[PDB]
Amino acid sequence: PRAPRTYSKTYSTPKRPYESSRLDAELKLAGEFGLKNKKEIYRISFQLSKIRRAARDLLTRDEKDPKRLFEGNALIRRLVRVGVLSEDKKKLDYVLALKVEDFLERRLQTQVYKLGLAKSVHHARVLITQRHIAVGKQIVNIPSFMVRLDSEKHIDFAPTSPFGGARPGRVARRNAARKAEASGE
Amino acid sequence: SDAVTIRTRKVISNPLLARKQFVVDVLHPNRANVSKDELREKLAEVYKAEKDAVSVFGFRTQFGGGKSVGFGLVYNSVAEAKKFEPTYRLVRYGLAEKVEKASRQQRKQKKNRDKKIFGTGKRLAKKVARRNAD
Amino acid sequence: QRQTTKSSKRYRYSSFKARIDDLKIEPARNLEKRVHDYVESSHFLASFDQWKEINLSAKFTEFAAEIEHDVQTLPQILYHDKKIFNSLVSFINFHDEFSLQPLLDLLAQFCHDLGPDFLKFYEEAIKTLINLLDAAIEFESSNVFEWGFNCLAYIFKYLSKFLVKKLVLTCDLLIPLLSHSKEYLSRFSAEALSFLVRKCPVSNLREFVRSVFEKLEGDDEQTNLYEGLLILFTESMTSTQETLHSKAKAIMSVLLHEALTKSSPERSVSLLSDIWMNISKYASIESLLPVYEVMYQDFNDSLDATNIDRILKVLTTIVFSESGRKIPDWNKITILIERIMSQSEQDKVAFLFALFIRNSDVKTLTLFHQKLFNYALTNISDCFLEFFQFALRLSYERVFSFNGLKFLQLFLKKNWQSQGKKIALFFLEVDDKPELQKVREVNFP
Amino acid sequence: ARGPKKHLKRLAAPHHWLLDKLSGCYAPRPSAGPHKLRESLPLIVFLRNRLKYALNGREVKAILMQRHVKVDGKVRTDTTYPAGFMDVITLDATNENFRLVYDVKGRFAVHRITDEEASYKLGKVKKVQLGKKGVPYVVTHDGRTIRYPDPNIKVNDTVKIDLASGKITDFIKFDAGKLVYVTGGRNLGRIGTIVHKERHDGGFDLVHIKDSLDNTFVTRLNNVFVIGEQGKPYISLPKGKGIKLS
Amino acid sequence: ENPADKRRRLAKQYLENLKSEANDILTDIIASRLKEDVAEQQGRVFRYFGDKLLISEAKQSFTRVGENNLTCISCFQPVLNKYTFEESSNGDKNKGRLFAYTVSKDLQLTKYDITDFSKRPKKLKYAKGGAKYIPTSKHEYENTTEGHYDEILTVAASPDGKYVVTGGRDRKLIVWSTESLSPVKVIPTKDRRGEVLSLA
RNA sequence: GAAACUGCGAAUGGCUCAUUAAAUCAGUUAUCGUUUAUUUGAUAGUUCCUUACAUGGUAUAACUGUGGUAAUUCUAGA
Repeated sequence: PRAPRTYSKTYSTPKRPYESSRLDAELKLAGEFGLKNKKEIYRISFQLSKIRRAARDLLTRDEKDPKRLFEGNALIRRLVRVGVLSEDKKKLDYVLALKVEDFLERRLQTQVYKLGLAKSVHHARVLITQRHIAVGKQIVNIPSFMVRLDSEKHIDFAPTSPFGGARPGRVARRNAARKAEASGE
Repeated sequence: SDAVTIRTRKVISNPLLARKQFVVDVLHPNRANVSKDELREKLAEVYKAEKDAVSVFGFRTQFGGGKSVGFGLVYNSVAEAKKFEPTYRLVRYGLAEKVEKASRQQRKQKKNRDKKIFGTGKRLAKKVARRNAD
Repeated sequence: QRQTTKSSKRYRYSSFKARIDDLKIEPARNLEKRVHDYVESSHFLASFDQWKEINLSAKFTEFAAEIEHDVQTLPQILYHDKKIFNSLVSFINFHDEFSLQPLLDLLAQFCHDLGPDFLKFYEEAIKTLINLLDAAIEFESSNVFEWGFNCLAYIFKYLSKFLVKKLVLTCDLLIPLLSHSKEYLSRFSAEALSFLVRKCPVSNLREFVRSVFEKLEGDDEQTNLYEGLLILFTESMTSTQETLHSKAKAIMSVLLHEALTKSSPERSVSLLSDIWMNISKYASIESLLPVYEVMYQDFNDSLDATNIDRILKVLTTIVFSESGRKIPDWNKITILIERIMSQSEQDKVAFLFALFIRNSDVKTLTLFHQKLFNYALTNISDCFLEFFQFALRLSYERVFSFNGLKFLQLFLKKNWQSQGKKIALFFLEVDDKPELQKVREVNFP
Repeated sequence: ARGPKKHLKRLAAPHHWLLDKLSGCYAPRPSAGPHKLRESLPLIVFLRNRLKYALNGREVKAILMQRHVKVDGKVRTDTTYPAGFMDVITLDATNENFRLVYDVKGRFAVHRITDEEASYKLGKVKKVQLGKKGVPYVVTHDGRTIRYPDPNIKVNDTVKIDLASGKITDFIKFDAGKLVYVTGGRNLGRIGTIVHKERHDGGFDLVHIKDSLDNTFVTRLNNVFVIGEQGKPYISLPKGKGIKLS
Repeated sequence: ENPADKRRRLAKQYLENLKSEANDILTDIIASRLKEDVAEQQGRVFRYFGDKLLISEAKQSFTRVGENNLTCISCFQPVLNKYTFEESSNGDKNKGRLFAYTVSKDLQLTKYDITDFSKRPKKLKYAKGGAKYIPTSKHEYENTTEGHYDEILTVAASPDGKYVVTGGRDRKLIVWSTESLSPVKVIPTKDRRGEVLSLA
């Protein structure tokens, strides 16, 4: 006796698990994008599979069908604002041409590494979770964050970081205390 | 350096319960979590009412700090504050008193026993006294 | 039996008359974070903004429209005073309960800003206030009364000096409210005028008290104005928590003088009696003392005139008030008694000695009883029996431990042929009471 | 179940109250009164959930007991009073009158209302009979009984009612070409003019209605409610004026 | 003796002045003047001298300055308050002394008097930054040396006349007390590329 | 304001799925075939009619007091 929350699984293991072309596919993806889990890859794979099934059904509908027009325009603007789809390809056909690398390229850790706040994809991952990179005004410590367009313009170091702001971290000021004390003695 | 800001939004003047009810934004950078006492002091300064009339509650600090958001009430007179505020929030502010009461278990147990006694009981007390005394 | 052991609960009922009887007036006795006293870009404008945010009513919304367009700054007030005042009075005359708290509040503040220029509106400001108060009676609202009389109190507070200088006109303006045929109108209007009179200095106070007593002879038939003055003066003197103050003693002096004047009304003397009764009941003796010395000194100043019965009146009041626990010095009282006896060289007289016997101290009765009874048998001859029965009924054992029997005997010896009927009536009365055994065993001529 | 129910779950509520599905387990079951269970708005759902003048049930009870709220001129202190349709709820300390009328989306829309319009109320004449001692009476759509009506007031009509006196100022006959408000089913909230009344004997009469953009729909007589003549409604219509668009 | 009475006195003096000036103009009007003095905070343009100006006869005057590449300027003008009635300026020597402050890439702050609209801006006082204020850490939040060491870029004079505040490429922001030009407080912008580009 | 009488609630809630295969239940009807506390709206001069209405009557509780039983939310007599 209350109303039950709605939950939902966010991924789905692919059809035939062990298939060497896909094993190497996941290897290349995880390596070049800094991921850690066939589960993260499957999360993106599931999202995109759902998207493309939506688009395909709309295509099979008739041109100018009201349902197609409404839902399709919604989907296209959602992807364009996510940044996956370029402006000039506002068509459900390019939606069908999307891919997993596009979604991973939108993830946050990739965007840090690209914009240069980090030196490697793993440096970037660590920073994000270390609470060093704030989007706009708001610290973000989720590496999967899918920056939008203007947001990817606004990423920076957080005003609390020893890197973009306040007093240096504990190791640095402990070392400083050590050196000042040793100079005193 | 450290300059707390108090600002209000969504002010709704509710004269039914004789108050103004609004939403408070507190900007604290390089600081944690401004106190409700200081919030009430400064809100009273701004709204020209008495710290006994002002009341705030429900303050949540956003992820990353520097800003917390809450709800606030500013009653028309300390009279109406005492008239309408809940006992618990008055108790928090020290306007009312904490009542002492037993636990729920003791209360319900005393209730059941007294349910088992009819009348005023004092003749029962005398009767058991003498029945033992025999 | 007023509600005295509060119920545990939180929302009681409190009917209208209960609220009003619990209501009082003084704001300085009251206190809180007053907005206008707080912020200072202009008092009227301060209250005006607070209220525009707080009050959401048709009349005040209209009024706020017009005036917020006009006023925003003190020079603008000073320039456009009349238009603002007419607007306020227009709405107050509209008499709308939801808008009156802001309208009256703004009126008080408007005077506060405009002080010594407000007098040219003062008269019809007050007219509008009294009309509002009677209409409020019609549509009972204790909140309305609280607001209205506080507006009056504040207007007096802000225009203290000028009103004090021209005091009596204020009393003429308020006399509808003062003598109004409703307890609480009398009560509240008198409390406001009480603040003002206590503020007033001595000379204008003398003029005022003369004028008001002659007004009392004007409304000799009326009693309402009478207790209106009663409650006014008594509050003006007792204003503090348990202790009247220096202005109160000056008030007592001026009233006592202007009642002892031979042109003063004897009903006014009764009024002073009542005031003293209330003060004696209220304050404590240590506080009362300077009043006592002032009164004794004033009696010593002017006891010697045809006002002797008047002095009797006031002194009977003093002795009866409550008791010796408020009486400082029965010895001084005795000095006054014998001095008045010498000056006299009647019924009030018997009443006075009876109260003296009942209420005075044994250590003074020891050395004054003899002269007291001699005074009785000398001056109040025919009434002495009146007296002695009255004393018996008040407190017999005091005279019995003292010499009731011997003085009764000697009175019988001195005179029996004038009022033997009265003597018989007295004895007829006293036979039944079993506490009068000594009176049964007195002797006869 | 052996008697009347006194509780209402939260999922089981009327949907048009817009009650969140997590704040609790129970919804205000509206007390018995003028309007039916499912087409009424209780005073707590109106004072707390719509007006946001309260934050609690205990705040709503404080307001009512302080005696501010009047539902059709009379002061109502029941916190689950079933305020219904075409109702007038006045909050004087705020100087507001509210006609409760439907929004296009189906839900009750607040409709701010002036004093001279809060003075009256429309009611759908719904049962005309001959009462005891031979006085005839009308029964409107919110319980109200009104005696000595005009003889020309027939079932399914509208009567404009002075609230201050419980009397009938005037009326409107149910004929084609009047303006119609709709109160049930898929189209509720849609105002149009009444084109045809297809009448079945023993079944349900249907009505064909046509809104200002000449879009036609078919509803039941149970759900039609006559408002005013063409182009002039007797009440003030909420914004959008009952036009469903894309 | 009372604050309310004092405010009444000042206001009535204001009215005496207004009536005298209205008579002067003569040789509605008072309400209009009061309404304008109000009308400042309602933000609609009211000051409509758009065409009363005499541009062709405007009197022009250059005044050379020593340092090179003046970057920016800020002028301070005392007004008279309308809530109270004292003045805008701070001290009592001033009594309506119009000031100007110029900041130059050469790291110079220069205050001039421009009170007289017929003589050249007179160079009252100045303060020059330079290299001796370079921070010894150079690599932290704290940047708080009491002077500029690079390219002062904007200046703004406080409307109450007590301070003037300058900022530039050194990523600092310094408030000076006006009279002695003395640096009273320094606030870093605490960002590696947080250069101040404008002040208002 | 304890006790007790009077009024109201205790028929809702919560729990389980044993029974039940045109039964339940689902959608759809009818009551011109019936009861309805409550809510809400209306609604009750009867002037007279042969020999207290400034307001009839008796009880009972709690209580005082006398008791019974191993014992219960037992209860007797006055």
